[PDB]
Formats: sequence, C-alpha cells, structure tokens
Amino acid sequence: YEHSTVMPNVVGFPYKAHIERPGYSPLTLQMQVVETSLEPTLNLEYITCEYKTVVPSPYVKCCGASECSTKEKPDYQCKVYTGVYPFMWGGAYCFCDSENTQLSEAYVDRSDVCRHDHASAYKAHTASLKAKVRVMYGNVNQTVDVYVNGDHAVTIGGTQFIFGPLSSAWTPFDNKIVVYKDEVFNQDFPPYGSGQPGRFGDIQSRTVESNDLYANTALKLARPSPGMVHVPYTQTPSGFKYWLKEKGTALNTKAPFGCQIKTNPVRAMNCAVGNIPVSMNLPDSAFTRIVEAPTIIDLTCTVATCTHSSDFGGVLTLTYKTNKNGDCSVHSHSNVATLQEATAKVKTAGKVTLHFSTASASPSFVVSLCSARATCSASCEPPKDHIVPYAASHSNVVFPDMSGTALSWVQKISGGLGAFAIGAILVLVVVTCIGLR
Amino acid sequence: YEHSTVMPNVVGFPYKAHIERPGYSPLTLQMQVVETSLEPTLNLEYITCEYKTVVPSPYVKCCGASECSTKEKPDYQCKVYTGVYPFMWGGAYCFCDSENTQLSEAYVDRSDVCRHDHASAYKAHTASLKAKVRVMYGNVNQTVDVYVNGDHAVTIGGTQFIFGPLSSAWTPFDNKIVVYKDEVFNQDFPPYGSGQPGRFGDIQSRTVESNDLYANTALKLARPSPGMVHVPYTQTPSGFKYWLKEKGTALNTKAPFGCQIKTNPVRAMNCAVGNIPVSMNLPDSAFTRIVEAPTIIDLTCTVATCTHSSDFGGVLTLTYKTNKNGDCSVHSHSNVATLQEATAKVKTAGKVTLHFSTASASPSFVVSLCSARATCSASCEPPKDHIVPYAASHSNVVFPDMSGTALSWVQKISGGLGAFAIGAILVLVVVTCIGLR
Amino acid sequence: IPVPVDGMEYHWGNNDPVRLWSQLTTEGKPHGWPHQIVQYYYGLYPAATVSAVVGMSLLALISIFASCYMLVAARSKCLTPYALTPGAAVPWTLGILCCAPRAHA
Repeated sequence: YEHSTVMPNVVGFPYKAHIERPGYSPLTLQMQVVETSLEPTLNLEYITCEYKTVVPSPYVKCCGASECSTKEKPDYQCKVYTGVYPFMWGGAYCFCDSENTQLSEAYVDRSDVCRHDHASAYKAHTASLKAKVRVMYGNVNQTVDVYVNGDHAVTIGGTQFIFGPLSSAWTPFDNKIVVYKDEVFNQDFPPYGSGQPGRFGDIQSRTVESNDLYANTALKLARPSPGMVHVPYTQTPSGFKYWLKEKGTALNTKAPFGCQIKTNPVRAMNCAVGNIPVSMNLPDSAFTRIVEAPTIIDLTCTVATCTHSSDFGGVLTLTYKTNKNGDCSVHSHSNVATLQEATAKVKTAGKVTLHFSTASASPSFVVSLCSARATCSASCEPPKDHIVPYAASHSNVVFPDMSGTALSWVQKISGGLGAFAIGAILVLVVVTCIGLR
Repeated sequence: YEHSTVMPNVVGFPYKAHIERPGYSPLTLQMQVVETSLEPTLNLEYITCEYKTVVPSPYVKCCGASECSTKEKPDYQCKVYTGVYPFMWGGAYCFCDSENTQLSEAYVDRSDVCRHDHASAYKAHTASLKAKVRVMYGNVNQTVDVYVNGDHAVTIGGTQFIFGPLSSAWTPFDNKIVVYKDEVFNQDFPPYGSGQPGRFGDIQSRTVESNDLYANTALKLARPSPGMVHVPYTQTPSGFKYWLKEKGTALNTKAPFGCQIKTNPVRAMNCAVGNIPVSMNLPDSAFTRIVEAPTIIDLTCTVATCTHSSDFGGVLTLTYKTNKNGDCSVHSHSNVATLQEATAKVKTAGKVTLHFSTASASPSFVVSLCSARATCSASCEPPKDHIVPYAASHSNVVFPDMSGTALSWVQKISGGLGAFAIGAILVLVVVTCIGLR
Repeated sequence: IPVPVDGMEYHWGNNDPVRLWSQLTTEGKPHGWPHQIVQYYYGLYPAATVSAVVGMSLLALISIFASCYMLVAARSKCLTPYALTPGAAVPWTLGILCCAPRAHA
C-alpha cells in the first residue's frame, strides 16, 4: 500500500504518520531522524603547507669567474657576485685579494614534514544527503541508514521505505572551502599558480605527494657583507603560517541552522533545514482487520491541564465506550499539538490518558482514537523558565483556533459591530424604499 | 599589467590578442587552442555483462522422495517432480518402477569472463573543461596544459594566464550515459534492481568485482520428458547481447559541434562551442619602450586583392613613413578580418605586405601597425570551390559595412526617397502655412 | 552528403575520419548592379535575403506612396481656395511656385 508524507527535517522530532487504509483499522507509524550527514562532493584544488627555504652552501671560486648557473627549481634564485673577500676562520679564504666571485643560490621547497601539517583547499559544488532514521510501527523499534534522494529503498521488517529528495537544497558550504585540520573555512583561495607572498597559498602543491611546488615567495638575495661568508636573503615569511594567525572564524562556529561540522569525510551533520518527503509501501499483514479491531463510540476530550511548554506539557483524557479490550492507534490530525504516545491500550472502562505538547495558548485538534474522532480543545497556560536544555517538541504553531478565549472576544465585538452595521443598513434601505415608492 | 580578453573556443583558430600599454609599444600576443578535453564526473550505477546459466546436475533421489531445497542464488529456481523414470544409459536408473523425484535446480551468474566485456552504466552530471593552449608572444612559442575553469593560473616565461570559465555550459552528455568499450551511448538505463529480461540490464552487477548480481531473467524449468535425464529450462536470451545488436547510433557519430569522443577517461574533445575568457598579467619586461620602438607615420591601407575564402584570401599592403628599422606588432581591431602575421618587419622603405582572411564582401577593419592606425577597406570577391579540407580561419562575420557597394546603393536609393519625402513635407508645410496666416 | 558552412565528417570504412568544409561560393555577381548583387547574397542565407529585399521594396513603395499622397493633398488644399467662386490661377506665374500648375486654366 503506497503512502506519501513529509516529515520535518529536525533531529529528535517524534513525527507520527497516521495511515488510514480502507477496510483496516487506522495505523499510526512513529518515526524520527537521529542524524543527517550532508557530504558535499570535493575536488582537491591544491595543498598548501609551510615552505622551507633551502640555501646550499655558497660556492666561492676566488680569482676566477663563476657564472650564474640558472636552474628550474621552485622560485629558484641564482646571484653571482664579484670583488668579495671571504674570511674563513684562520685567515683569508685564498691567496687572491680581489676578483673573487660567490655563486649564491637559494630556492623554496615544501616543508620536510607537511604530510602531517598541510591545509587542503577543496572546491565543493554538489551536496549529497545521508540520514539515520528510526521507525517504530507495530513492534520493530528499528533504525536504518538511508540516502535521502528518492532512489535508495530501505526495507524495515516488511514495509519498504524510500525517502524522497529533500524539500530544499541549501548547503552551508560555499563554492570554495578550505579544510585545515578539523575546520572547514569558507575562504576564497587564490587560483592555483597565482598565490601572493605572505597571504594564503604562497606555496601551492597540486597534491600532497606530487611535486610541482609553485612557490611565489619573493625570495630575494643580497650581497654578502665584506669579510664573511653568509648568503643573505630577505624572504617574506611563511604565507601559510600567517594564514593560521589570521584565519578568522571557521565555519564550525557560524554554520546556519546549528549545522555541526565534521572534517575527515567533510560533511555537515544535523542540519535542521527543510522537510523530507517519504514514500512507504506496506504489506497487508502490517494492518489490522476492522472486525477484530476494537471499536469506539462516544468519544470526548477532557483536558486536565495544558501548559504549552517545549516538552510534553499537556495532558488530555479521552472518554469512550468500546466493545472489547486491546490496543490500537491514537493520533492528532492537526499539527497544533503533538502526542507522546502513538498506540494506546483500550480497556472496558472508557478512560485513556495521553500527553500532548503544544505551542498555542488555545489549541484545538481532532484526536483519532483507534477509529473514532473527537474535536478537542484546551485553555493552555504559558510556562515560566525562559530557558530549557532540550529542543522543541512541538511544531511552532501559535495562531490560536476559533472559539478560543482571545478570538472569542474578537468575535463578540465583531458580532456586535456587525449587528450595529446591519441595523444601520436595514433602516437606510427602508428609508430609501419609502422615499422611492 | 592586467588585460582581459575573450577567445573563440575553436581548435586551430589563430586568435591574436592586442594589448595597448600606454607608455610602451603595443604588443600582439597570438594564441590558439589545440585540444579541449571535456571530462565529466561519473558515478558507476552498476555493471552489466552477459550472464551465464549454471545448471547443476539433477539430483534424482529415486526410490524415495527428494524435497525442494531452496537457495538464495541470483534468480535461483529449484523444482521437484514425481513419477519420473530416468534411463541413464544401460537400463533403468533404479529398481523402482515409479515414485521417483528429480531435484532440478538452475540459477544465473555473471559470465566466466566479463572483466574484459562489461559495459558500464555511468551517470554523469557535471562537466570539467581541460584545454591545451599554445601561445607565442615575442619569442616563447610555448604550449601548456590548463584547466579552463578560472582557477588554473599557468605561467609562461613571466606572463601569467588564467582561462576563465567557459561562456557556455553545454555538455554533449545527458544525465545518464552508457560506456561499453569505446562508445558512450546516451541511453536511459533502468535503475539498479529494476531491470527486465531481454533488454538492457537483465543482469546488473553493482561493480565488476562486487558480488550482488540482481539477475532477473525469468528462468523457468520444465518437467523432463520421460526416458531421459536432461534438465529443461526456458530463459530469455542474454539481455546484454540484445543491447549489443540493437544499441543503435552511438554518441560518437551524433555528438553536436563535431565533438570527438574518447572512452577510457570518458571525455569529449575538440568541442567547438562558446568563448573562453582569458585574463593575463604581464611583467613590464615583456613590453617594449616607446622611445626604442620604431615610429610610424602616415599609415594607409591598399588592398591588392580580397577573396573572402576560408584561408587568408586577402592581401593588404600598408605604406608608411618610419624613422628606423625593426619589428613591431600588427593587429586588426575590428573582427571582420583576421591577420595571419602578428609582428611585421618595418623597413626604411614605406611598404609592408600583410595577409588577412575575412567573410564579408566589403569588410572594414582598422589595422594598427606598430603604433599608428589606418581605416581599411576592400571590395572582396567570393571564391569558387564549394568545398575545402581545412577549417575556416575567419570569424563568421558576413554583414557588410557602410560605404560598401551593397550598402552604398541602398544609401543612394534611401537618400533619394528621403529627399523626395522631405520635399513633399516642405511643400505641404508651405501649403498649410500660406493657408493659415 | 550535405556540407554546410559548419562542415561535415565522414568515416568511410576503417579509414580515419575526414572533415570537409564549404566556402561561401554563391552564384551571381559580386559588387555591381543591384539585380546581380541580390543574386550574390541569394545563396548566402536565401531566407534572410528574400525577407530583406521584400522589406526594403515595401518600405520604398510606402515612402513613394506617402510622397504622392502628400503631393495630391497639397494640391487639394492649395487649389480649393482659388477655385471656389472664381476661375483664376495667376496663369502659372503663381500657379507653379505654390502648388500644382495642373489646373485647367
């Protein structure tokens, strides 16, 4: 039996589908989500890690002429000097006073260790949902991992479920993201091969193991001071390190909708956004024959007390009259209130209690006990805490229903004004009639 | 020095960017594509290869009663009969006359060899350009591989090029494709677990090495004919084989825009669609000082002959007056013409010859020798071959320009009628005038 | 096989594919007499050429009709006052400059 319904994509919301197949007792199937991983597809644009400046020992070919021997290493700089007098310990480095050259050379390379300390710069475009869902109908008390796209078809002890595409496609990850260790920053990294010295990605590698190492870092050499053998260079410090200090707020601390962020298989979890359409197929065995399903007559509501708190702050007692005992489904058709129980026991005595949470001062809903109905009402009260450590257990519907105390006053004044207006128009039309004919 | 331009994504089109840096001699930077792989992302929905029907030898527990021992092999079918009389050569098969059973069983399995024959059923969604570009400004004559997505910044001897996102996102691959050996069909394969016998996907392996094998094939046994020990079965022939015979026209022979298709890294190459924006940053060393570049004065066109053929069928000679000898850029600012030479050699004699292709009977394009300008014109003729073996070397601009013979005649006719209309207007105005005052 | 300006690619047998291209080679005459220049363009986008030529011809005819319609209206306004009571036209001394001399006179 095909049934299509939509659940709010909110973790820990005890949703209760109420299927009513003709010829069988109404069946309530309670189910809720427990975690919704949202993995976005990734492409590794490039990997950045702190550079390491290699400076081979200067080659001083004194009273000769060393020439600038160019290379192709990352940001390789080769500078040849003249008229230098190295002063190695213990006296002059060689006989000749002048006409001596130092072949200074330096170049950049990936840090000796950044297989452990790199910062990926993925580029994520497409999302892909994945949710763990708990379903309890009859007695299965089962949980299953599913892909919310409308294709994966899970089966839970008979009944087969297919969760449709998410109502929305909002994704917290921007087009470009950066993943360092445990955070996913919404940076806008420079295009590969165009990093600037000092900012992010001054040193860019195509992949952690590959060796291209575009290393624009403004490495500039300088003339060694007289009487020494240094190889001075004025390089702009690590661009990656300055990124660490100026990283800014990560996405883990500003993801909308309380989207918890995990890193290794980069994903956003528990994103309370949109609704999940679900299609279910049920074998007849899951249902109950009407004849053996206890019937109910003289159904009524009696709300002992209702406090529209975040939790189940409302208790209502249903007075009924049945033919036998047993158990069967109970549901509230309207969403202004949500019931804690899903199936209630029916005894000979016509008294069944239920707990309902609500968010309206004067709620009303059609309670469906087993098979009958009862238009329900309540004069709910507000709680006084201002703060609670548990999520909301009631759809945030506040617009009261007709016949409530607030609107009953509105209707009273509206009716009085309407009667006054109706009186005025009746006299006016009467005067018009007698004035015409 | 930033400079942003757009090139046509046509293989072998000698595009010629012309950068005018004030305070420097203008530099013509010619560049052309040589191959544009268009690789989309894939998701291996499943694998289909010709099935094989395993039929274990019947277990005739005659002189007794065998029971149907059910299994769970792909499309497993076990059948048990009664009152059968095998005749295994040399006489009856057991001392009974009747009361014998044959336990026929048969099931489907992937072919012995389909690691070499499987036909993938990928599901490609997103594209990813990748192009090889050859650029020769001044003297570099270099070729580079680049990702055309606006994020790859290739450096070519100084200058930095970034090939922005492709103007058009058109992709020859539909949402669902099929790759057999060397062709990529745009089939619409059934989703996993829903194939039908005879057609594509009768036997669907989730992966070449994985073992699930949903092989719905309507395997059906039949009662063995008396007096023999065969195991009859009626199975719909290989659904994969039927697809091979009736595959139809592959995408390799109907891809739009002449897109050649390669399979292994499934991709469409040489797709001549859209425009590739190019942003280039250059070092001032590449440019040339004005004080050093030769100066040009009194520039004027003269087209010896223009035949708007596919190749460079138009020759124009520029007469000028310089102060020294050297080389510098030439470029046609308008698009109705495309020069073959990029940098022309300027000599003391005021005569330099150039070749240009076009597609307009009366093109008008202001060439730019070195640093000066000269409006240009020609009375082009059409060629007579009807067929050529090389691609067009001119942007397909056919609309003529005013002052052309075709436009001059309509200008002549339009002006005469306008003067006639104006004269009538003046005559009427005077007539109404003298009537009023 | 058709070979439009974009080009075509045939793959006879196992031989490697070959690509051709068709040039703009219409019949008729290039720059020259209009009755020969529309022919040169007729062949390049025949539908566009015929659509343009009729559009030009119709607009030209409308302009000519408007001018003639304007001229006759001027004659009507100019000749009505002179010929209401009297027969007089200043016999072509002032019958020309102002309006149509075509009065019988």
